This record gives sequence, C-alpha cells and structure tokens, in this order.
Amino acid sequence: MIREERLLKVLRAPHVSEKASTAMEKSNTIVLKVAKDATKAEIKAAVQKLFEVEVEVVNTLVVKGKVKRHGQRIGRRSDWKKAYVTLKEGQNLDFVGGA
Amino acid sequence: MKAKELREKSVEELNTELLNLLREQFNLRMQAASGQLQQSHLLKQVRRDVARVKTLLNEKAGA
Amino acid sequence: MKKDIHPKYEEITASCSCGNVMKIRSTVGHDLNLDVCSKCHPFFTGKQRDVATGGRVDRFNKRFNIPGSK
Amino acid sequence: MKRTFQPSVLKRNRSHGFRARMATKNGRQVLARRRAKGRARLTVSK
Amino acid sequence: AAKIRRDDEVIVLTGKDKGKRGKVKNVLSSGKVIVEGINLVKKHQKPVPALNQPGGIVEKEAAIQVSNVAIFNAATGKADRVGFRFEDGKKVRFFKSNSETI
RNA sequence: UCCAGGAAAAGCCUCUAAGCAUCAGGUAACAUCAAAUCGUACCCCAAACCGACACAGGUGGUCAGGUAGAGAAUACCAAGG
RNA sequence: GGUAUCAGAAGUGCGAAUGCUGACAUAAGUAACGAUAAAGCGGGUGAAAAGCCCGCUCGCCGGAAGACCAAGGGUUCCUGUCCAACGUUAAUCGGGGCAGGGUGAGUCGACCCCUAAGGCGAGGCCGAAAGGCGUAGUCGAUGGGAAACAGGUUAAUAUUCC
RNA sequence: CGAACCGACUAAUGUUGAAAAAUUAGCGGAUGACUUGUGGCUGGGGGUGAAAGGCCAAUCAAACCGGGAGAUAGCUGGUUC
RNA sequence: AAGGUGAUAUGAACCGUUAUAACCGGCGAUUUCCGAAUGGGGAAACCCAGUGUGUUUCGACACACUAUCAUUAACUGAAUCCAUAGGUUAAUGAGGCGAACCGGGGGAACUGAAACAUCUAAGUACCCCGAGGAAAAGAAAUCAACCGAGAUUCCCCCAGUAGCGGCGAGCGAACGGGGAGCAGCCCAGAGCCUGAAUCAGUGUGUGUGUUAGUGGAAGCGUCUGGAAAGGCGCGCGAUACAGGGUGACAGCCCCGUACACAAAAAUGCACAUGCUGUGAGCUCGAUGAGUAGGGCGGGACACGUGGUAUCCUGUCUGAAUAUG
Repeated sequence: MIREERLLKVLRAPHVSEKASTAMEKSNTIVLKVAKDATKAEIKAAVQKLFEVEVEVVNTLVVKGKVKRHGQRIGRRSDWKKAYVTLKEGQNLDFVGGA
Repeated sequence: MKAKELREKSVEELNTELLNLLREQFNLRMQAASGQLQQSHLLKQVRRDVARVKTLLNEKAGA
Repeated sequence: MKKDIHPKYEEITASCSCGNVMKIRSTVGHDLNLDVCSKCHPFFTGKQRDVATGGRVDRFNKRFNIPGSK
Repeated sequence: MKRTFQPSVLKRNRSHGFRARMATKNGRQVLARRRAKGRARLTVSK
Repeated sequence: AAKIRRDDEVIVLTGKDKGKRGKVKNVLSSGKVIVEGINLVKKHQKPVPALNQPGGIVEKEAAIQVSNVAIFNAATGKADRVGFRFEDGKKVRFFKSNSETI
C-alpha cells in the first residue's frame, strides 16, 4: 500500500469518556488518543489494517491540558488529539475485548 | 527469545517486530488488561530492545 | 576611502586653533577614474593623488598586478 | 480613561520584542547579554 | 564498599542491642542493613483508605550504619580487610585477618 | 449632480509567442476519487480584556419587537438579563 | 562544644544619620464594606441560611443592565466534590481548591493565491568599522479571489455531530 | 436644531476618592480643518507640534534602561567601650 | 560488581548474584523542531515548493539535495570579430557562538586646575574589527663616547631624578647597573652539486600526563549514660595521627590514609619515525624610490613648537644609490 508513512502507531488508547456508548446511533465511532500528528487519512487507514473495521469518516481535534504543579509554583500543560472516526453498522465489535 | 540474541542475522527481519508486539500499547494498554497481575509491564522491561534491532540494522549498513 | 593603488587615509585628528580645539578632522585624498591600459582597455580605478603619481614611475600594469593578485 | 497599554500580539514583533531581535547588531546583542549573562528562562515570544 | 552480601551473618556493634546475633540483612550498595537484631516495636496507621485499613505495628527495620560486628567467625569483628586472588573473575572476596578466604 | 475629480495585484474572460504538430491540451455532460493542516470551550461595553481590586472609568463592529413619538430622544413594556 | 595564660590580628563595642531589613505597637474595635434598581414570605439542604437551590410575590434594565463577534484573555466552560486561604460579612455558594469531563468542518476563519502603507533586499551605489540606500525580487491586510442551508441533539460542541 | 459619536465652558461632590482627573446636573461640535478600527513611518539635543515648551507609555527647559560611577558636594546629617 | 530500575514518594511490574543486571571510563549508533539556520517565506520551535529515492494494495510517506559569498575547474557567453561582462555546474572553504588577556580602527564627560578656555581626567569609559593560546615585539639605518655594549620581552634599580607644564595643577624619561630568558634566519638568483638540514600537515611508535580503577595497616575490657569514639586498665599499627563518617570527642568500626600497582581504547606535550610539500650546501652575485629628505596641517615621542632632535603621517613635492 502506500503504508509508507507511519501507519505503525498513528492510533492508540481508547477514551471510555462520557461520550462513550452515548455516541452510538447508526454507527459506533471511536475516540482514540491518536498521536498529536496523525492527520485524518492516516487515521482512516490505521483502523483499516488493524481493528479490521470499515471506517466511513474521521474528524479529530486537539484538547489541551494545563495545570500548575511544582516544587513551589510553575506547572504546565500536556496536550493531546481526540479522534471520533465513524465506522458503519453491519459490523459490530465482533470478536474483541471491549474496555 | 528477545534481548541481545541473534546479533549477526544478516538475513534480518526486523520489520513489523513493533506493531505485531503492539498488543500492549495498541490493545492491552487501553484499560485494565495490559497484564494486570501475572505479567504486567513488558515494554520497558524487555520489549524496549527495539533499539538493539534497529541499531544493528543501522550498523549493518556497510554491507 | 580608496586610492586603491596606495592605502588611503581617513584617519582622524584634532584640529587645534589658537591653543586648542578638541574637535576632530578626517576624510582626505580624492578620486578619479578611467585609466587606459596598454592592453585591452580601461577599468576605472578610483585612485587619488600619491596614487595617480604612483602609476607613473611605476607602470599601469604592476600598478594593477596587485589589485588582482592579492 | 485610556490607560497607556492596549495589547496586540501581531504588534509585538518587528515593531517590538519577539524574534525581530535577530536583525540588528544591538538586537542580537540583547539576546547574549540577556540569556548568557545571568541565564534567563526568558520568554519574549508567546 | 560494603561487600557484606545477603545471608551474611553479622553481629551487632556500636550500641543499643549489641552483642546480638542477626544474619542475612538486606544491605545494598549505598543502601540499608536490616540484619535481624535491630528493631523496636513501631506502628502503621490505616494509610489505605479502603476496606483493608490495616496497620503494621509489628516488625520493621532499624537501619544503623554498616559499621556492625564484621561477619565474625570465632569471636567477633575480625575485619575482612584483605583481598584474595586468582579466584573467581568478577570478585575474589577474602576474609578476617585470622585465616584466608571463607 | 458636484469639485476637492476619487488603491493596487491576482483570480476571471480573451488574444496571440516560443513550443506542440493523427498527440498533448481546450470546452461541456456526467462517473468517481480528493479537498490536507491549524482554530473552534467560556468572558467579550466586562467579575475572564486595559486600569494593582469581584475598581461607579476605557474598549471596535453586528442585531434592532409593542404603545406613544419627528426619532437609534424619552417613558412604560416584549424576548431576555 | 569552649578555652586560664602571655602574645598576635581585627568586618572590634550604636541611640539617633526623614539610617537599611524584619517583627510588633498607636490611632481603634474607630472609618469603611464600591453607585439610593431597596426587597417580603414559605419550603429544601445543612452544624448553622438575610445572601445557596425550589416556589409565589415585588422592584430594575430593555439602542439595553439583552444577544452575537472581533481585540485581548488562556480553562474562567460543564459535572462532582471540599470551604483553610480567596470572596471587603455568613457561606452549604463562586470566575476559589482537587478531581474528572468538554470544544468533531471540502463549504465559517487561518493557512493559501493577490497585492497597499511599509519592510526586507542577489548583484549594485555609498560609508573609518558598525552600517545607510536600493534594482530584480521577496514579505506585508486593515483590502480583492470558490463553495451550505433548515430542523434536531449534548451536562457542556454545532453553517463542524444526525 | 438635535441623539449616537467627538469634545470639555460652569457648579456641587469627591480630595486616606468608586476614580493617580471621575461622578451628577447643565455645556460646545455633530457632512466635517469631522470621527474611529487595524497596521505602518518619524528616536532624544532627536522626533512631532493650528505653538502650550505642548506630546514622545501616570516621566519632558532635553525620555527610559545600563554603563563611566563610589561623578563632584568648601553643604546638611550621623559617627558606637 | 552483588545488587539494581536518576530525584522529590513509595508502590507496581520487574532485571540481576560467575563472568554482559546494574554502575564508572573510552570509541561509536541514534539525535524531532527552532536557532549562523543554509530550498523560499515567517510574529523563533510554524507555513509552502522544486528536483531525485526506496517499500509501494505501487496516488503516497517521509527521506535526500537545492542559501550567500570567495578560490579554482570546465562548460556556456552581450552590446562589438575577437575578448571580456554575465550565466551554469562542481570540489573545497567561510558564516555563528565565545569570560578574560592581546593587536588594531573610532573615542567621551563628570573630575581636577579650590572659577575656566591651554592643560586634566585618559587614550580611561565605551563601541567596532581581528587573532592566538598567548598575542605583540624581535636580530640595529640601536646605543655609547674615542672604552665599549650588542634582537624583542618581563622583574628590581637609576628617580619622583632629567626634563615637560596657564613652568599652574600636574605629566614624568633615559644612559647606565642587578636579573628572568636566551637562537637567530629567509626572498630580493643563477650555476654546480643536487630530494641533504629546517619547518608544516598527516599514519605510527616510545616516554610521560588526562580520561574508569586496585591493594592498603593495628583494640579488647570494664564505668556512666538512650546511645561510647569519652573515663580507667592494659594492648598493638604507624613511609598511614589529612580529613570525613558512625546514636557524646575514634590511629586500631567504615571511607579513606603513606606507600605500591594498574589502560581496549581515546587524546596533551615531548622525542622518534614514514608520507607529502619545503629546501640544505658551495661558488659568484644581487642589496628593498614616489622611498629618504622637504613645504603646509596634525598626531606620537615624559617633551604643551619651544632653540626641539627623532617616529607616523592627511596634503603637495622629491635625491644619492656603498670612495654612498
């Protein structure tokens, strides 16, 4: 494929947030703590080879940490990158381990 | 097994040595089950050898 | 500033008057150009006096065999 | 009334501070005397 | 530095208990010598806010400097400040100034 | 209508040069693929901004209901606060 | 931890310099609690309610004291919690503390094409050095270039999700 | 003529203020040498100035910051058992 | 080398005990984005392209190169035959940081003179350029005084002397002497001979340092006290009683300690070497012109034009050439 890129680890970690399970109509989607820079296309393909599910579309964004914490008074942000990404209907979680 | 082993394998096959083993970071590490009791953390305890391999390949450059 | 063949100057000095001025003096020499080389023909160097008179006892050639070489 | 300030990032570079410092003998000098002399965490641009 | 490894049966010196047995210990390179003959009855709160609010008022350690009765074979102390030779490849521990390696 | 006589460049349309020379390109119809990456929360005539303050001050633009009224005045009210 | 003695060397002795730093007085439990758009009551919760939640009244603003956005701010947003410090009082309450959660785009914006003022500027012209000016050219919006609406929905997102 | 908007003629209050120039009631301009957002250009003996030595970040008969610097002080103060 | 996964906190999950677990030292591998930042731009850590690549489910991912100057090389190449100007490519190299000392270009004022212009402060502050491990200076167109010394530099004297100076304030030498250190050589050119000493960059070796380390002595008792290193009794080491630490002050408890050993590798300096370039040595020659002087204006010499020598000069002139 044109797997030549970084399809290796563009995706990682779920989210099990409040949005989880609440965000399931015609198509369960997802979250994934996707790497800060995985783009949409790469994400679409990430779930292709792995998870073996059919992705319709991707979205993603950023969300930023922020907090003071220090030996006295400094502390800083953290940064992330959410990613909904939709799948389909005719294919459920199937043989897998939810969590 | 892993760790400094076949350090001469010119007929190398370092590929997909990462992802295939991604089970943890990729899967397991999600919630609960990345080895919770019997055998938890592996990555930095052993699967961190990814350097050794890519390092070697990087060394076996003058071939 | 130039007088290429020879160094130049532009060094400062104090221009005293009747006893004293702690002022400053400087910029000297001058310029000119368009010097016909017996060879092909003139590139215009901006020499000045002491530079112009130098191109005489000397050459025009050796007077240039430096602004090239070195 | 108008208290002499009024912020505007864009108006914080060539016009003042920021990275413009790297465009002048003194400008670049500031960085040395600032960082080096008395290590500053500094921050200039944000 | 300490060389005194685990199971190393030493004796108490310097003070407090003193003249006591104690062996093994849990000293470590730049670490601590639990031994066995150094520990007064102490206490634990209920750190774990959970069902198992325990305690631990029994047993614990009493660091104390590595400066304890050197291993000792016959009487006491008997400094081990000597070095064996041509044995092992890593080390070559010797022993008290009485005999040779032990 | 007047005198004080009122940006620029690109996209856009068009004309040809070199070049092309059954080709490529051009126009239209539809079929399909692509449209990446950042921002997006909340305050915003103010308790989140400029004034040391949960400061009777300062801060650009947008929207513009009813009765009365010349009215974005003013008074009483809607939605709302 | 200190140091007779005789000797040696001093950052060698404070009450003031509208001296410098810190701590504590005094006035004094005095003034003041920030727009004169005042609020009353019944429940709830709670150790305690004039102030918080619910309800009915009452009053105030309404070219706004409403709504939206830019600038700037940079989690202040929503939920749960806790009340030391912070709120000019009390505080169960908050823009406070600690946790979590929360901003989803081919059509909105920035990137991006284009250029304004102006900036920079190959070579170049100048100038003790630093450096100044400027041709090609390259940046620079506050301006010109392409395309979406109406319902619905979240505790919090929305011409982004359906 | 008169709202917005721009400005400040008068009085009271404030003067350890709500406020390091404002609040209240009046007041002047309000299609113009008008008013305002964004960004740009002029630098200290220098700028800008419908001119007051006005303005150049609560600083201006020569800005702020660092340096020469422990300037100089025939003056004032203080000087310890 | 028996432990160990840096710290504020364990804890979890673990790696190790013999010899590739730690940990220390050497050489490497990797080393995102920004920053001389160098592909172009840019409010620094962001944005956009060209041209090549591999794996390619063979659109792509990222990767890699592409700044500007200078030297040389070759190729192209205007007005104009030529030739240049210009252009392209390529290999070298620079570029930026850097504390002080050092050379150099530019250069104050407060201050003092009990005012202030000469004068001082001071060629200090500062700003700019450059280079080294030191830099700079340096083998007499030096000085001396009829005797002689013999490159530069740094130290003590000569001396607060001579002298300069509104002869004010103040500035302030040298000859000569005592020392640290101590060497002189090249081109200005041909021939003979002819790769010879001398250096420079480099691969190597040896010495001796730098980067981990190894061994390293000799104390019991009883007393007081929570605790002994302290009291008291006796005993031993000492080329070690520097010091630190240990539950009160220890030579003999621990780290050390004098002393005695030690380096795969990597480098500093030395010597030695090979390679490359350099060029020794003998003979006979040659012997630094816009220069020395000088007129004008200045600056530097302790020396403020003074009677002012000498040095550098902006500006204008301008010689002899070693019986010079």
